[PDB]
Amino acid sequence: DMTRIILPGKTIGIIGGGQLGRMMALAAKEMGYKIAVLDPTKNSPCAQVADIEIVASYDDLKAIQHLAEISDVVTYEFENIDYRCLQWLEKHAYLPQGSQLLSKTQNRFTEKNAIEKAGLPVATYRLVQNQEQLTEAIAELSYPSVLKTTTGGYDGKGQVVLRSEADVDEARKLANAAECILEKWVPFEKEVSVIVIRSVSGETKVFPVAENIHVNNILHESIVPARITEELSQKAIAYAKVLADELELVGTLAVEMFATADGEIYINELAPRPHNSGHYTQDACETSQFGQHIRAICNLPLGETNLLKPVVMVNILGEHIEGVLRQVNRLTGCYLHLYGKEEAKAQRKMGHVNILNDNIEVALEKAKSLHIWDHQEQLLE
Amino acid sequence: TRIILPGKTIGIIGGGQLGRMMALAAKEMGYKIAVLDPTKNSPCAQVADIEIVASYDDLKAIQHLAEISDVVTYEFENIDYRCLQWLEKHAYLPQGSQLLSKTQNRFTEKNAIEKAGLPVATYRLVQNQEQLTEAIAELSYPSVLKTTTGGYDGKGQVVLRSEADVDEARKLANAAECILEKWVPFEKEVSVIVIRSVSGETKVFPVAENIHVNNILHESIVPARITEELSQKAIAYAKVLADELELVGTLAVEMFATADGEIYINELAPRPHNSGHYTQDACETSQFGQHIRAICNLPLGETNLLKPVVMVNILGEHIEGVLRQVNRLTGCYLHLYGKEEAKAQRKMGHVNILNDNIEVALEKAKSLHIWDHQEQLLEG
Ligand SMILES: Nc1ncnc2c1ncn2[C@@H]1O[C@H](COP(=O)(O)OP(=O)(O)OP(=O)(O)O)[C@@H](O)[C@H]1O
Ligand SMILES: Nc1ncnc2c1ncn2[C@@H]1O[C@H](COP(=O)(O)OP(=O)(O)O)[C@@H](O)[C@H]1O
Ligand SMILES: [Mg+2]
Ligand SMILES: [Mg+2]
Ligand SMILES: [Mg+2]
Repeated sequence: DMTRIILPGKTIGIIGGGQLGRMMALAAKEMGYKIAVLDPTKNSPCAQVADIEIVASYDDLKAIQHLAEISDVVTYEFENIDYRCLQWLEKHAYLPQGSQLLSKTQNRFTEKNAIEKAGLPVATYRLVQNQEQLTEAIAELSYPSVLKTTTGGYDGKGQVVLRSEADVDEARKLANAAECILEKWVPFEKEVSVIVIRSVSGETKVFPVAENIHVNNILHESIVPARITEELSQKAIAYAKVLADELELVGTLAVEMFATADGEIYINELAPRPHNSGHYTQDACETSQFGQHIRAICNLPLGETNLLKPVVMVNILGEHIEGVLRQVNRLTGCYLHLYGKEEAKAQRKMGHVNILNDNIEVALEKAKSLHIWDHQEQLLE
Repeated sequence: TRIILPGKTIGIIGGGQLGRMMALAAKEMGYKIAVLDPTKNSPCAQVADIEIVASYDDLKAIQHLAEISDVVTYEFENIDYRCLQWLEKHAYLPQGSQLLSKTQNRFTEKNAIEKAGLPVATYRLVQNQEQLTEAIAELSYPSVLKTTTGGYDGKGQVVLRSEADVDEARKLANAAECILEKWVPFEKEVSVIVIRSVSGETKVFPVAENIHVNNILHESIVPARITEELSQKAIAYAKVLADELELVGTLAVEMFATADGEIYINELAPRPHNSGHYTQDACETSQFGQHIRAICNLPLGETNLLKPVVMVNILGEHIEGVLRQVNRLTGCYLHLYGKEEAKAQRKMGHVNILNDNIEVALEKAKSLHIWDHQEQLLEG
């Protein structure tokens, strides 16, 4: 039903109480929605901003029941929720996002198929389930190549880059531990992402293309506008609309891409949720990805996605938090977001800072001059 | 000097929509929130970590808020002297009590404005009938008699157009201490929100043009449709006030702008203000984000207007229309405060209409037909 509207005043239920849910919840609260959250850990980032907290396991098909009960619409922010858990909600509650898109994007192999069905380029890949299949995959794809677990991967965990035969021993260890795909290395010039939003009624908006810098396989910086040709942007944007189409998107889709020196774009992966590379939108766009996500599922008119000022988002990990607090008096032109996580771990995402400036290169220099991310800048040398 | 770091608790006296919007901005930066409000489940309580339900004059509850808070601020302005002194001395209330004291009495306020070197309409204290008589004689017609305290949304005011109005005026002067002000023939009402941090850093937001109907704000238009010179004058005036009054926190400066290019300061609000809600969607930092930074002594954000805007207030009488017209809200950024009970003239929310062209934004508000009542009252 493409006409159903969840009006301000109603309750939005969110599965997963991480920072993405917290930010959804804050954007929803501005519009006067109530918020219920289910998370296995008490006092999660999202519970700190929610009206109702359900502390329970993600597979607990009774707590989930209770979430459905108290909510007028349900969404997820946790991308590794059991797809069969969602299936109950779309059957017996209101989950306009569906379970289909999630199941496709959760598995790298099935994800590759969806992208190829849509007609867009991917790195050439093979499924790997044992050593014989790894051996054949390497023989067919050669070097350089990258082995990735088909499920559960994040921050490059469950990945091995095969530069030469010397890396095969490490690849074999991983291939034994989990189902994987081997895919060709893409010698891209830049990584970019595009966040596309589509409402229950089919209205579609796309955010500006962000140029992403990863360090140790964790997002470090998002740069908007991406320093790429107008031609690449229109292509990146067209690619995202196509994906929203073929996947019948309702809600948010983050599309990560590789841009090669000849202006070709390879789709790296999809996330059916607000994405770290869209955090810049909170301070630099007319609508944030979180505001958009809420409007999409509630079937409100979408907001505009104009870039109102250039921006560099910098991630704040556990290893940075001390530096941030010490350097707080130097954060002029910097828009701090901290997620309320009670325990820092070195590489855990604790917050982000959006650095706004008319000139993108001055924003970049600001990040450097703060010295908070010396570890990242040293690794990028 | 002192800095209140993310992770600490900000305590707010007053749980209405201004407290709620302060709490939402604070949460983005990782602050905890405690609130005191006389009614359970207030707009701010819905976003707060800790809720204390009590009267604003209950010193024990005020003390309990303070003792669990690393910094205390307020949306409710009428805190009495004994509570204010306690807070200033035993809690951390960087805004202090001096500015608040000056802004709570219209005569004290106009005095402080003039002492700061700024223009206001000619005015006289009115404490009895004989002073009203002399004041009417001095200022002539037209003039406006207002109560010095308690006054908000217009009530406790008599416009004196002729001798025929003296009667209702004597009646008001009978009930309350008043001021008589000379009528300012103004073209526009405008306001400027100015921010000054604990350490003295200042930022000033763009001039807004304010349209009141029944003395409740209806619309704020930004940029105000005034000359570059009036605009520049208004901004300079607000800066002088912030400096002279040693502002810490937020100060809304409401002004009258004449066709002749004059500015008179009308009144001050030492808090985020309804005429600054446009900043949530149209500026680089909202008045709420700025307020938090100011009192916590963080570097202030920029106040650049990033897109022209018309803010329209949503009263109890409007909420039905807003919900019915939801699918027509393209380019309109809705804010609703979570108030449990509606009332006809109660502020339930606001909508920020963004557009490269101010007149298109204004036309959008009209075309929605939600505010027909306001538009007709403006017509006549
Ligand atoms: N085929 C490839 N060629 C070149 N670089 C690659 C390739 N695959 C991955 N990378 C690099 O490794 C980074 C992480 O890869 P990927 O996004 O597949 O891992 P992830 O664990 O899924 O990350 P996330 O935290 O976004 O979920 C990429 O952003 C890219 O820089
Ligand atoms: N001196 C004056 N000259 C002309 N108009 C005035 C004057 N004082 C008040 N008004 C009109 O009355 C309205 C309300 O006065 P104000 O002092 O703002 O009361 P309140 O504190 O209730 O808002 C103003 O918006 C303006 O239209
Ligand atoms: Mg995926
Ligand atoms: Mg990735
Ligand atoms: Mg007024």
